[PDB]
Amino acid sequence: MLFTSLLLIIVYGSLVNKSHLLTKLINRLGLIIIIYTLLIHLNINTLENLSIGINMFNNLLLINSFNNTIIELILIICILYVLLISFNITGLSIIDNLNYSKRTFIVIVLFNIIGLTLLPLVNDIMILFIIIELQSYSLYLLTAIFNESHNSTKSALYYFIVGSIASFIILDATVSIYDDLGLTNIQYILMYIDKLEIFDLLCLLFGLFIKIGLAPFYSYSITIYSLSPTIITNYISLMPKLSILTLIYIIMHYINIVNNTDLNYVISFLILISMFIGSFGGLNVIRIKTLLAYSSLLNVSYMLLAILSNSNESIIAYIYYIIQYSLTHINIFSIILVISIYLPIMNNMLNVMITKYSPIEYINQLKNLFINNIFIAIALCISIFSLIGIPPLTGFYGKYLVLISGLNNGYVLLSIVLIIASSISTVYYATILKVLSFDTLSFKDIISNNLIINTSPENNNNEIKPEISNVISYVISSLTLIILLIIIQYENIVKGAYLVLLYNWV
Amino acid sequence: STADLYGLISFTPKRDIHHYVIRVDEVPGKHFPTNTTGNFGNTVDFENLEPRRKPINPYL
Amino acid sequence: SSTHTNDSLNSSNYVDKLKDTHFVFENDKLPSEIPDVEEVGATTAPLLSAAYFIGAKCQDYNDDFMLCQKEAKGNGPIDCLKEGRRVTRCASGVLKDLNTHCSDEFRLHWQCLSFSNLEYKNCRKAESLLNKCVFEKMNLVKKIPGIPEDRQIHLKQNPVLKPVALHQDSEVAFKKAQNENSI
Amino acid sequence: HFRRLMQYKKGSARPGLAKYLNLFSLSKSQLIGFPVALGAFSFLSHSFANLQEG
Amino acid sequence: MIASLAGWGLFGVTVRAYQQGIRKVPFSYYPLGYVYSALGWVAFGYGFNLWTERNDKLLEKRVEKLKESRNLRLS
Amino acid sequence: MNLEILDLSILGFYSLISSNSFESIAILVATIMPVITELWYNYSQLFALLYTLIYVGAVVILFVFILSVINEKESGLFILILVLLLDDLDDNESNDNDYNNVYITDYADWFNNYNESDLSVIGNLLFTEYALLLLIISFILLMSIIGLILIVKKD
Amino acid sequence: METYELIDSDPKFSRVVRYFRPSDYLTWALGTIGAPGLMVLFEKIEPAKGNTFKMPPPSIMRIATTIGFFGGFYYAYTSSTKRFWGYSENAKEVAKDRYEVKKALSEKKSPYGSSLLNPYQQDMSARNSTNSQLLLAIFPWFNVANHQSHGIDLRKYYEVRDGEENWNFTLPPLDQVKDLDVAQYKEYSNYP
Amino acid sequence: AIGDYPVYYKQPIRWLSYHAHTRPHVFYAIAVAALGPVFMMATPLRRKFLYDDHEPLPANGYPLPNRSRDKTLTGYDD
Amino acid sequence: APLQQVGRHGGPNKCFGEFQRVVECMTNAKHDSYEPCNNLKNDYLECRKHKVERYKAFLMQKHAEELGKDPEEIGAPFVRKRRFLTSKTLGLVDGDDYEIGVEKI
Ligand SMILES: CCCCCCCCCCCCCCCCCC(=O)OC[C@H](COP(=O)(O)OCCN)OC(=O)CCCCCCCCCCCCCCCCC
Ligand SMILES: CCCCCCCCCCCCCCCCCC(=O)OC[C@H](COP(=O)(O)OCCN)OC(=O)CCCCCCCCCCCCCCCCC
Ligand SMILES: CCCCCCCCCCCC(=O)OC[C@H](COP(=O)(O)OCC[N+](C)(C)C)OC(=O)CCCCCCCCCCC
Ligand SMILES: CCCCCCCCCCCC(=O)OC[C@H](COP(=O)(O)OCC[N+](C)(C)C)OC(=O)CCCCCCCCCCC
Repeated sequence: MLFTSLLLIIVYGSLVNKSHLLTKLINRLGLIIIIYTLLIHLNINTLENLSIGINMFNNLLLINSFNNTIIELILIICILYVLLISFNITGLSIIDNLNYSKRTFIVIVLFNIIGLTLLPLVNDIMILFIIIELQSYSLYLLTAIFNESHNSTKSALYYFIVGSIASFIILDATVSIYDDLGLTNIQYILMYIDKLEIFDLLCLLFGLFIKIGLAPFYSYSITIYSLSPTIITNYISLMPKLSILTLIYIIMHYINIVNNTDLNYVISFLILISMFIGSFGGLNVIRIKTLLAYSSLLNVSYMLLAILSNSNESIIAYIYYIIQYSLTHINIFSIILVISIYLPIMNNMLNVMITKYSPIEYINQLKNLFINNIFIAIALCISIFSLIGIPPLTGFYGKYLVLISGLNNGYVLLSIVLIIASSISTVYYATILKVLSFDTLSFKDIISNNLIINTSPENNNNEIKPEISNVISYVISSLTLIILLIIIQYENIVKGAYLVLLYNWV
Repeated sequence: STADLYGLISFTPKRDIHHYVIRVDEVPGKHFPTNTTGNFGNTVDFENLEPRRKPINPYL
Repeated sequence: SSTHTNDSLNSSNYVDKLKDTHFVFENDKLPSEIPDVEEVGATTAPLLSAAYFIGAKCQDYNDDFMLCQKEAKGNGPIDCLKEGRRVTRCASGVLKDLNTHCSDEFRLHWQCLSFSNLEYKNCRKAESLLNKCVFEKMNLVKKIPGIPEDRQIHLKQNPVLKPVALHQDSEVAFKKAQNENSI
Repeated sequence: HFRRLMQYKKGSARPGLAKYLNLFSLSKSQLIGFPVALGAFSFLSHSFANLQEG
Repeated sequence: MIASLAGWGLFGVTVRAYQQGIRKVPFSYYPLGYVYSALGWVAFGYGFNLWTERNDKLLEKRVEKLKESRNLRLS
Repeated sequence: MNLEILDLSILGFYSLISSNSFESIAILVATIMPVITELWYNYSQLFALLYTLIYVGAVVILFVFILSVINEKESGLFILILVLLLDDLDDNESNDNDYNNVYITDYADWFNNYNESDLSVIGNLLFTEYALLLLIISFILLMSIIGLILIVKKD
Repeated sequence: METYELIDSDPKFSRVVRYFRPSDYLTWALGTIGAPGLMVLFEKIEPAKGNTFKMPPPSIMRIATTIGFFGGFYYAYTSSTKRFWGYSENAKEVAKDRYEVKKALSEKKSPYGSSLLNPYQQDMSARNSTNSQLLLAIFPWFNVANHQSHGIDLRKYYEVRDGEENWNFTLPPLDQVKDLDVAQYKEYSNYP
Repeated sequence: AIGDYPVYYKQPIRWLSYHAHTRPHVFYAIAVAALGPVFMMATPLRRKFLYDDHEPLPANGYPLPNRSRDKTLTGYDD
Repeated sequence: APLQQVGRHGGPNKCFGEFQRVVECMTNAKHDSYEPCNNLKNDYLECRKHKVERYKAFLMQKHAEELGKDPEEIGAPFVRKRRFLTSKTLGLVDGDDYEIGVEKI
């Protein structure tokens, strides 16, 4: 349904006249295609039947209940992202018309969802390399979709080079595996899981570690995320980790058969180093996207401890964490795409150049959001409080579940560092909350009419004029209450994760 | 009861190079694109093939 | 197919230099416990000429030699040494017969094969004479399994693909039989 | 160090290349101090392991 | 079971009520909005309870096998 | 006199000293040619010709095509030979000594009366066994056609 | 675990369409008219430009109907497939399937149909299209070949169940059924 | 409509004529290409009216008789 | 299951038989563990690289060195240039030692 509709959108888009209304309407055709895909997927795919694991397409693709969880999650998060490009994020024509200037935006996104959803299912080194390129090529194109922008093109060039080296490392590990065994199917390799150099699978992981931005490779991800348009950074900083971390978990599932300790020490060396950089790095930053880039690295460090431990509680910790972290990430970026309407306008010093690609770029552009919109400020406060790990939000249960998996497997050193690194990172999450509210009472009664939102035309002066569009507001509210009120249905959700199996059985 | 149920689910059986799940349901090489009978090294017979190890569905 | 291998002669001496190929002999003959057989001495062209008469005469032994390979279950070379000598003796029997019954008809045909790139399509005039001679003096016939008798290729009166150049000894011998035999 | 010296010779006027090469450069003391410390670290770590019987 | 969908619907009313504040509009604006947001989450709430009841049936059967395995371990 | 060593030493000498982009594109052509020639002899003649048809004929002349577009603007003999000599000493890619000093053969057999080229088998499997790999590739090619036009086309 | 009888592990494409229930056609119809409606519903939710409802141009509604025409069929195709695999209610199809196969064996024809594909091509085709409906939400792939790896035992079509003996079908031994693996390798053991 | 561009779903016949006059480089490339798959569909017609498909080649190795080894096989012995 | 180790002619190659015997043992249902198949796994790796057999050749080379056995009398005769596979070397009755024709077949 995804592939067939993609061809129809490719042909149709190249026929009709270049205009914003038609570009925005085609973006609403893709929102249907992704919705239709989820209905067909959930219809045939069930947890109860995919438990054993089912080979598809001459064993090239293997699907089980652990992979199947993430495909539905990926489809869901791709619906919430397409809602941004398909509806108004602000309603001001100047800021919004950027999302509709490109007709191939939705096509490239639909290309990536095919790439993302097939990566966890791969079961052959021949198709592992092909699928990882299909996902990797789609990201470079999306990073350069705004080809007029100098920073966007400079980022895609940086992205392509780093990913090309990353893909070469992945390709070289598979070749080395084929050299030793002569087999391509992953199941056939499992028969020789004790007879092959287990470090050649680690060389495979080193390639997948680059693509998720893990230190010492973290440098490029921070640069890329702080240069792309905020609508682009909202996608490329979350989606690759959804499908690669699922793949990394499976590869580590096979690896722990021989339980090689040297493999675990090197990965612990990278997890430990990344927590240090992910925490101390964000202390001295001014750009919000650079801040969320360091925040992303720290959460990936937590999620690797659940992957590295790889027990029965590690499935629960990973499955829960990857879901709550995606909703938190969408909620935060959606707010940053909206609160740009409250920016002031000059009528000077420090010569800060703002562009239509990142209207909100600095942390102090969040100033006085407690005054301009109190309800959305709390939503950003609740979201940041989840990242801090304050209970009983979603973020606490992610760290609590990760700690169970980590300590149950003897990772005492990493468990303590993650709890040190969490507190160090609380400093720079607290700065976002300091900027949001702390200067409320001095600014309470101010004469503000130079905001960007004050350039909106007055329609009637009799009817009520809401400040924020309908769809984006409903998404922000829904994900803010889900983050806040997870305590109500937490027991059902966690018991719904006990059933996700990866060859546990009995 | 909750402490009992969690103790059952959280437990992870030990896996070594002796017991682990391999998802191959059949022996390849019954038919080849050409020259199916090579040096006759295919000692495996498919007429009297022993039953394979079928997977366990813990929800059935 | 001219792919390089590690089992026979390759394309050029530059392949040998890269691989550092040594062409190794083994003087040791077979042990006396295995009774000796007289190996077939025919070259490529005579064998391709008499291939269908070896198939007609040694059909039972060839099938039995192969069935020993199928049921040896990987130990084929060692457990079919006795059944592999019947085939060698049977095939030597046919080539010895053609040399003592149809020496000129046989030689004419495989000289044609050595003249026309070892292709059966180019030597039908010589081949038809050899088949007719073999039938009367040894009762062997050429049959291609899997098709009706009326639709065998070598009996095709007007073939679509014909030799570009004629074999003089074939055309001369053919028209002589058009007088000796087609009375 | 010698390998990074060859990269210095190839490109010197370029600002970005010397920007990154300077970060990795080790002072003449560090090129001597670092190997001694690790050699001292490995000797003292192993030696104290035998004294403690573990 | 209606009370379970009652709670889910009341969560639907809260989201629409929380949407008004973000948009900065009076909480009585467009009263049909609260019905649509309520019914949307009752549809979600209806399915969510189906999913959890399905989990109970699956988890009871899996635990039947896990108890047997523990007894073999505890021998 | 395995002269394939001398071709790469010259190649390894010019890779250390190349300055402009003309020489950088020359290192590419000077590397494929030893790759093609060492594949023509020894291992695989089919993939020597596929490399020439696909790399030289398709992706190499694209480099020089864009170099004319991009721009054309703008060490010591002791260190180079010292580095090249040091690079020259240790050339054993693997440390299985017996695997590198002991020769092997294969035994041929006559069981394969349907002899056809490798490209016959590769097509036999790519268009039947792994038809998903073939179909994804045409999908990756399709995305590039869209991907090139969105990146480069102005309006 | 709702398990039923496994009619066919790899149901053929023409069979899956011929087994649509009336409700399956309804889903195909609903999917066809749902996609154009979803475009209208979004405009009612929020106009694309301006602040007031404006019907989307007819060209978008035609491409929307096509996209929902395949999506509706794909949902219909997968739902019909679950019955064959046994994941869903298949009692109605089991009798319908048994009637066709018992009739087919009776005429000495193969239940699976004659095939242009050789033995390797038949088995290779089965590998590609078996369990391929699980990713039918991503890209399409259908079993359009008359192969023989359907995951059933043809012995189970000999025994008579309730309400079947009245059909009075005569079933020969499988060794005499045309185009079956148990009836082909009579001359050579590697050629059918 | 003396020269208007035809609408395909209202004037199918005239729509092709517009493209068979103004775009001969597209119309006949599609017309030639479709004649291949069309001819493939008419293969069953040829089977029932012209001639059957040939027998498949013996490209599976040596044809092994489907039986047990002969027990009375003699001759050509040592 | 997917085909692995396909020869250059479409049939099973040298080491396919060993790999197939491994799959039969691993996917068998009468095995409690994977211990019985451990020897079959070695044979498949052995068939491909001959590492153990090359090692055995190394000792027989090294043992003869420590005993003084003459390599030319323990080893097998060989020819390095294909043009000098002459009929004198091949053992033909009246064969010359003149080189053979390996120009064009
Ligand atoms: C052998 C080649 C040289 C060494 C390369 C080491 C590679 C591995 C490093 C992993 C992290 C990659 C860091 C990025 C590359 C850094 C390269 C570098 O050294 O640049 C120098 C930089 C500071 O440069 P600067 O000293 O100001 O200028 C020198 C003037 N000549 O110095 C730095 O910024 C380096 C510090 C970066 C952060 C590293 C800290 C990692 C955390 C380790 C402590 C963990 C503590 C956890 C507690 C429990 C465990 C004890
Ligand atoms: C049939 C022979 C064809 C080759 C004739 C030229 C042979 C001269 C040696 C160059 C080829 C050696 C292979 C390594 C590439 C080295 C390229 C290079 O570094 O520049 C060489 C050439 C002359 O410049 P030079 O003085 O040597 O260097 C400093 C100049 N600032 O700088 C130039 O770019 C001048 C124009 C030379 C263009 C040559 C194009 C690259 C070579 C492709 C053809 C040969 C393919 C490689 C075959 C040998 C591989 C080892
Ligand atoms: C401006 C306002 C500020 C905040 C004010 C507080 C609002 C409180 C609302 C009360 C609602 C109520 O009562 O919910 C009651 C209902 C139904 O409960 P039940 O039938 O017993 O289900 C069982 C509940 N157990 C376990 C308590 C018995 O649960 C809900 O819907 C839960 C809320 C949704 C949380 C998100 C989880 C689902 C999404 C999964 C994706 C990760
Ligand atoms: C079976 C139950 C289905 C319920 C309906 C679902 C579709 C919603 C469309 C209704 C019609 C409409 O959009 O009506 C329009 C209204 C009001 O818009 P407004 O903000 O006042 O705009 C101004 C309106 N003027 C122009 C009159 C001034 O929009 C809504 O209230 C949207 C409610 C949010 C969607 C709820 C979905 C919840 C998803 C939960 C699953 C995860």
